[PDB]
Amino acid sequence: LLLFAGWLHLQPKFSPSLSWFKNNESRLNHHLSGLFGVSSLAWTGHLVHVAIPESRGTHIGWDNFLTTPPHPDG
Amino acid sequence: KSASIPFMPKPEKLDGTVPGDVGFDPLGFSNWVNLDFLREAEIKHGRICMLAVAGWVAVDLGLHLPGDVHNVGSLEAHDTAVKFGAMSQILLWTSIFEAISTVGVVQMLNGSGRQPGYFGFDPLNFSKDAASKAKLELNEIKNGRLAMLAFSGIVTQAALGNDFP
Amino acid sequence: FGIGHNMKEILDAHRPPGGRLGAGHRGLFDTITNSLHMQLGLALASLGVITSLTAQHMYAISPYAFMAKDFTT
Amino acid sequence: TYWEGKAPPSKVLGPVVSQIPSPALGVISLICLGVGTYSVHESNIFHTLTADTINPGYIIGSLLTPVAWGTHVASWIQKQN
Amino acid sequence: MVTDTQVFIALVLALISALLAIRLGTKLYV
Amino acid sequence: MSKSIPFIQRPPALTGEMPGDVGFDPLGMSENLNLGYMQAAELKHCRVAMLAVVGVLVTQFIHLPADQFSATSPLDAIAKVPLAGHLQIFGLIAGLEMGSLNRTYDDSTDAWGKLIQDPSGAKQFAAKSAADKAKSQLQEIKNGRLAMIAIMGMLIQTALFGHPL
Ligand code: CLA
Ligand code: CLA
Repeated sequence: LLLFAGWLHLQPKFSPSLSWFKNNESRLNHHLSGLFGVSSLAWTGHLVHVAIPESRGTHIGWDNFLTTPPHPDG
Repeated sequence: KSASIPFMPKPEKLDGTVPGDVGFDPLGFSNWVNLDFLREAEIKHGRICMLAVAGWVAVDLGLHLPGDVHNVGSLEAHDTAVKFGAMSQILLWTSIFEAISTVGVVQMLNGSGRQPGYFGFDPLNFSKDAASKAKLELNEIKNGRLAMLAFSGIVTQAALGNDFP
Repeated sequence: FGIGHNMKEILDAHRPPGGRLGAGHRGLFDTITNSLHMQLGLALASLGVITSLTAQHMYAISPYAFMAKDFTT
Repeated sequence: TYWEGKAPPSKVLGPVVSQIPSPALGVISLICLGVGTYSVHESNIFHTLTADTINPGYIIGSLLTPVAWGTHVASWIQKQN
Repeated sequence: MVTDTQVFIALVLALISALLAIRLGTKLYV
Repeated sequence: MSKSIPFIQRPPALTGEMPGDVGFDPLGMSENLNLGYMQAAELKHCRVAMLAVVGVLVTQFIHLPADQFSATSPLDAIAKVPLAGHLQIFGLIAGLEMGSLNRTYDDSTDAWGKLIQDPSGAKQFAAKSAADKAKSQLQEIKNGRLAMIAIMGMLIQTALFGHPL
């Protein structure tokens, strides 16, 4: 997917304009809240849903992670 | 020079053109913030409080349907509606509307020119039909202010017993 | 969206009145945004500090189960 | 917003703060500092913080201290002129 | 315990990715 | 402006040439995204979603004679059909998409010219008048934009509450 995206963003109609690259404010906002924060939120979600139950002997996987809440109170 | 408080000079930024103007800015809040933002906040608070007062009275007197009927007094309604999920739904929809209103108000304060507390919501066209919508706008603001005070009261009164008046 | 900080103003505004920093940070916004080498160097330096920090902290504060007994790793 | 002299222009404070007179900012900063210090002292200094002692009010008050510093700087900037 | 089918489909997806890499590089255009 | 949202300025980038345009973009994404590709993607989503809705609704009452085709809910159905059939349909769709590839990423053609066209349907559209062309295009866009939310709600309801109803 990333290789395809790299090819795609070299097409004339998809190549981002120069002003887009130098949009410092939006880049910082997204790469802080999105790339760092949401990513960390997703990782802690993984730890709560998968890592911790797996460490406590409970098998959580894609086939059963939607019906077994990580905490009994939920 | 102010109609409400004659000790203070006529507050700046309150030209009198705005409906409901009684020149009441004793702490000079209007000078601090862009006036249209404050007007939108006032109108939104007033509308929400009108709805809240009507809901409080109606719930205290009448109840919708089973489950909703069991809870009775509005004090123990936030909890119950949380339990059976109504609060989540209304939160979701109000959040969607508010999120769109974010860009709506961002357009304002930037020169878009949207009237404070203005949307396209006039299905019956009361103000659209009437050239003199000033009466309607003033009435909305005043009844909303009364609703704000009344809801504040009702809540702080029922939180201390006092049964129902 | 109206709300937020504009970084050029921040950089231009931080010039102590004592004058010990001269013109302060005036003109740094343009140099950083227009120069890829400066921001590349900043990113490389921060990444190097973080790599050193990971090296220093993983050994002292073991994050992985049963590591610190696999000495070679 | 580059400024020389001894006091920055009010526009550095932003659209809202720049319009607030100095005494208002001073009183607000004093209130904020008092509340923040009192909150930070009540929990974790005068009382040990536990799992079941997390008061949201004290957290907000503690966060209010940097607001107090910012408001006191803004009050000085407004005072110089 | 990965079966031969798993290895084969991994190889197929790797071949697709390799072709995409070929095309991307070609498009970087020397 | 912005017929769809009365209180937001009409998004600058978009203009009526695109069928289904009502100036809805509140986030101003239209100024950053290739609108031709976005229109093509939206149209493909519309057609896929409409087919999915009709399929789930028809399947909800009758099925093919085979027992393993007798699954009642969409999710149980995907779980029950053997892998061979899924691979077969996927291969058909993959062939169609690979055929579509070269035409999709052009820029001298409209969205309807990008997605593969049924020769009978394309000929019928070409024989149609320009006004009727636009009318039919708008019809398709709107019916499909309803069908997308329809299918999303359908699948979410099936997953959460058992049956898609
Ligand atoms: C939420 C939205 C979002 C997201 C997710 C991203 C994400 C990304 N952007 Mg994009 N970008 C955005 C919005 C976003 N951007 C916007 C709005 C703009 C317009 C201004 C741009 C403009 C832009 C440009 C111009 C470029 C990117 C690039 C990148 C990539 C940076 C390289 C990388 O792999 O990250 C690294 C990701 C991390 C999570 C690492 C975090 C760093 C810390 C130090 C690591 C620590 C992690 C942990 C503690 C270590 C343990 C892990 C270990 C056990 C494995 C990344 C995929 C660059 C790129 O490579 O393009 C493909 C690039 O050139 N972006
Ligand atoms: C992170 C690694 C990396 C990346 C992203 C790039 C990226 C780039 N390089 Mg640089 N380069 C690198 C490493 C890298 N290079 C190294 C290590 C060297 C040697 C020191 C060079 C030397 C170099 C030169 C001399 C030039 C570039 C050029 C380029 C550009 C396009 C080249 C291209 O793909 O054309 C198309 C190439 C291909 C499509 C070939 C792809 C290779 C395929 C995937 C190999 C697959 C074989 C497979 C493993 C076989 C297994 C079979 C098995 C079953 C037996 C692009 C900017 C050119 C450029 O743009 O200059 C401005 C250029 O002139 N590079």
